Amino acid sequence: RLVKALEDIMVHYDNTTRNSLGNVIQFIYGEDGMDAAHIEKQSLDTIGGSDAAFEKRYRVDLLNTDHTLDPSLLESGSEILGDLKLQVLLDEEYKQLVKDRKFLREVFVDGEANWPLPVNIRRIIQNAQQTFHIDHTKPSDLTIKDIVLGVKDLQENLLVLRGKNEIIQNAQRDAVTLFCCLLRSRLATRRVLQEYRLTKQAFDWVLSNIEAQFLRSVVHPGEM
Amino acid sequence: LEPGHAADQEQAKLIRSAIEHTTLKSVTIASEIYYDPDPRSTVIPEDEEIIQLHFSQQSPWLLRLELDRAAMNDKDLTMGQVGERIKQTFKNDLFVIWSEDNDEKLIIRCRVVAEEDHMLKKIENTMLENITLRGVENIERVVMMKYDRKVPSPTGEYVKEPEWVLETDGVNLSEVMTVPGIDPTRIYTNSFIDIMEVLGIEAGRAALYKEVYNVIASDGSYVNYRHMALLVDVMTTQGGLTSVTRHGFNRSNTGALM
Amino acid sequence: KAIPKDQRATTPYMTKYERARILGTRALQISMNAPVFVDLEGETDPLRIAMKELAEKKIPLVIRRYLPDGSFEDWSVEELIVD
Amino acid sequence: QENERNISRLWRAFRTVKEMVKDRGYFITQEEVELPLEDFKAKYCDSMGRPQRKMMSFQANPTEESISKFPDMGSLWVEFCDEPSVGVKTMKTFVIHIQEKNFQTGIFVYQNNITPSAMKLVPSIPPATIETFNEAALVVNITHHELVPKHIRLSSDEKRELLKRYRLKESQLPRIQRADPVALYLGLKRGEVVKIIRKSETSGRYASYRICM
Repeated sequence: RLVKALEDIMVHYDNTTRNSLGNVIQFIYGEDGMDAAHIEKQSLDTIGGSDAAFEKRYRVDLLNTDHTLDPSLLESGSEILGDLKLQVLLDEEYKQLVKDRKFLREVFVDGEANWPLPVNIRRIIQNAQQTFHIDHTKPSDLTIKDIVLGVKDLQENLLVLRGKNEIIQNAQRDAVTLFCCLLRSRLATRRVLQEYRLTKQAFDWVLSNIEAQFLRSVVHPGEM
Repeated sequence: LEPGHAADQEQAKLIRSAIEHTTLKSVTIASEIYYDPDPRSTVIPEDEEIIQLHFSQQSPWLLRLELDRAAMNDKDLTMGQVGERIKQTFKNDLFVIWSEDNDEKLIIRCRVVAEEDHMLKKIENTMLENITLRGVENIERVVMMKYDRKVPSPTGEYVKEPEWVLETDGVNLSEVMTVPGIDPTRIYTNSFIDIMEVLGIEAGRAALYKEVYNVIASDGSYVNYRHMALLVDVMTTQGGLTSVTRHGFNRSNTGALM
Repeated sequence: KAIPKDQRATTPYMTKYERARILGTRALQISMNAPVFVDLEGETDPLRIAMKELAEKKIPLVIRRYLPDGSFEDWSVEELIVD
Repeated sequence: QENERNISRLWRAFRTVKEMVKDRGYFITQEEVELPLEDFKAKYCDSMGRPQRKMMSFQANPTEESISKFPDMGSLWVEFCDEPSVGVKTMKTFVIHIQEKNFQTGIFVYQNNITPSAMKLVPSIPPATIETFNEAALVVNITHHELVPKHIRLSSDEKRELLKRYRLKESQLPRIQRADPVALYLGLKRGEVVKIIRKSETSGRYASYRICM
């Protein structure tokens, strides 16, 4: 019975999910356009934890020393201290994360943190680390602008839908909401500098992969 | 329960009593019909000690019946309500006196204003089952259980945290949804048909997903979300639930050869 | 019908069904002695020749992708991206 | 005691209606929806201890931007009746009172039932519209429940747009029923499209559309 009921639903070439008559069943497949086989359980790192821990993990302030960043993480950290053009960004970033932590606790009301998502990011971190032989105990060529812009830019490329009007540009807004939340938590600058210590060269490789993999996870129109 | 009144057994007990359906025939031991002719004096010894006791027209057939304490003291009750319940039930044509809650034989007796002993007999039937002491319909055996509930802490991390939760046999969603003291938002039912009627289709869909996911996951399996959501969406795109049967989908207009 | 080339909105990648059907027909054609737009460096299996052309973007076909309403965009395999 | 109950109940049912209309777009001051119980009877119940529904009734107008969205939107009269059953003559007044003052639409709470006489009285005066609400239904605002997601009515302009972005005929949309409770709580009419926005465990936020068949 199940097969004869959902026998003709098919993912169409606009990511709707319509049956033989053409009625929309869902407006993107599975509400994110992702292919089931490309999903993996990963952990949203902003949902959980005490806020103190959340503060400790993501907060970065240059001008003041409550959560300051030790320069020896990166080359230009010395002359960074107390900047202000950038000390703006960090908040704007850290603002975003706070919104996410707020948002996710609305989505997952029981603070559940491990959820199946497309591209596995940890694994993309490693492959970068090992491919480039990440010399810890050694500062990094990355500059706060490249990180924060890098993440913020990348999101514009994760295209599930690529129409050009207003309606479509908001579906696309949504399809990648939760995924971006993940991607932001993983790639916050504190992590990138302190924890992964990626070089300039490593980063864009991490970025350019996440784009390549993500785009491969989209469901293929024509799929029954 | 109400959001503040989480894990206060007492407050829970009051609600459980507030909705659990209680008919008379669940508290009473047995009903007797006499012919004690004088309205005032009663051949039964005790009834006199209460006849004047509240006398300080009516038929000669005493109808008297007897309740357990522990029954009447489980979902505990006061005959003061119970009487007025009867009083409010028919009329004030059926005079009623009842024993005191202190009294060691929980006693209610009544009288009336061809032969009635059949109509008298009729009366107790009604009294037996047609009379609800309290509760709502269809709601029996309101178990009261404890549940942990991960909630955030004031430090902002999640902590398990318990609460009382009245499970229930039988369903009457709309009625129970208003009974004060409960949290009328987060109330559930495994009969998603009723959710669809009371909260409309979109909730009916989300409840439906909930029920399928229980069936699947109950035995430990795990199906990716999109497969279940896709099904649950097919069942609710006409508004209202469509069964996966000859009647449901095979009655759409999807081409005869299909 | 015929969405204009500047308004094509569907994905710029090759769905795996497009890739499978392309290599089918292309191989089928080759197996009918259709001319071959690549140097068969020793290859003799029509499917393997087809996988070679496709890797050189030398298959002269084009994919007509029907939208659910009835209209369609046209992509030429030479311009679609393969994974 | 019993009166107290039917105060609190009638208290809440009131609050719902004020929310329901506020959601429907009209202007309701925020903190007037939250009018506590005591000031309620201290405003609406007689001193003797009874509720004067017949003056609880009230009127409200489209917020200034709803006109910017639905300009044809007009004012609306909310009314409670007191006789537990409602006969024609009571409704006879309503259908004209709505007509005379000529609001866009009028909502008729009641308490126990409506005599099928006045039941036919309703579909009487277009372009007005008459909605009845057994106040039992209103004691709980169902849209606050968790499983109910935010529904949002769509200006016939947006509708005309969405059908074009997806290339849809109206019949190809997911449906809703005008009898559906949430449809009632906003008073849709056939051919209106609500946009449903729910939380989605796979993409955070997701937006769906049902047309009110």
